[PDB]
Amino acid sequence: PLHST
Amino acid sequence: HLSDMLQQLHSVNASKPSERGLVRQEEAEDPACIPIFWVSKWVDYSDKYGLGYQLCDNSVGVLFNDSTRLILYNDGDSLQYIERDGTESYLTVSSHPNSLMKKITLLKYFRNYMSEHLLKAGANITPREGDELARLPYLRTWFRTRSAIILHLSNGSVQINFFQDHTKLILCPLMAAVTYIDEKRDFRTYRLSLLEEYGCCKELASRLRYARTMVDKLLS
Repeated sequence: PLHST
Repeated sequence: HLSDMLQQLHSVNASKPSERGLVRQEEAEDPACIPIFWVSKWVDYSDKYGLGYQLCDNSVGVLFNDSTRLILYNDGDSLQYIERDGTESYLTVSSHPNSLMKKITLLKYFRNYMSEHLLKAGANITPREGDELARLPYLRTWFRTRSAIILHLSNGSVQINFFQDHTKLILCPLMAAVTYIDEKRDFRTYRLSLLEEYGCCKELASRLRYARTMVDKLLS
């Protein structure tokens, strides 16, 4: 992933 | 204090906490050790610019690819810039040197994006009432593995977010504590020395073994 949830 | 964290982790892990005949993990919780700060959101745009993040007080930061940082306080204007060698200056989004224009624009875009997207880790914990301009920790370094993102803050804390199951550790070498955020978003802070005494479940024990490997990478 390139960002958090 | 990464060396202190390594000592604390080596010690708990050598004690084999999930092989206690009776695991009493609950006795190791200490709410007074709860961390003040952790990373609530993050955006990896490191292919071009850097790593943007939000702390749990809603402040924002960016660790740019050139090892400089901008920290936007939760008042939305007050700003700290950290140069490569760590030199700190104070300014605002409203009044800044022209040389910082591009970085400030980038900060604004990261801020906007994390204002509009993503969940806040630790959202169940009461928002702190305290000095909103007291010096914020900043992201000293970060890296990713196949399994996790590792975030090292200037106050010594190390946060590890596991991608697959959304579980997280927030390790503080000053409190000598670990906060575990589990798959149901329960948020519990444990003293590492008491995990030695009382044990812990295999899930937390496994994550603490991984944590030690990550702290070793940070020290390298």
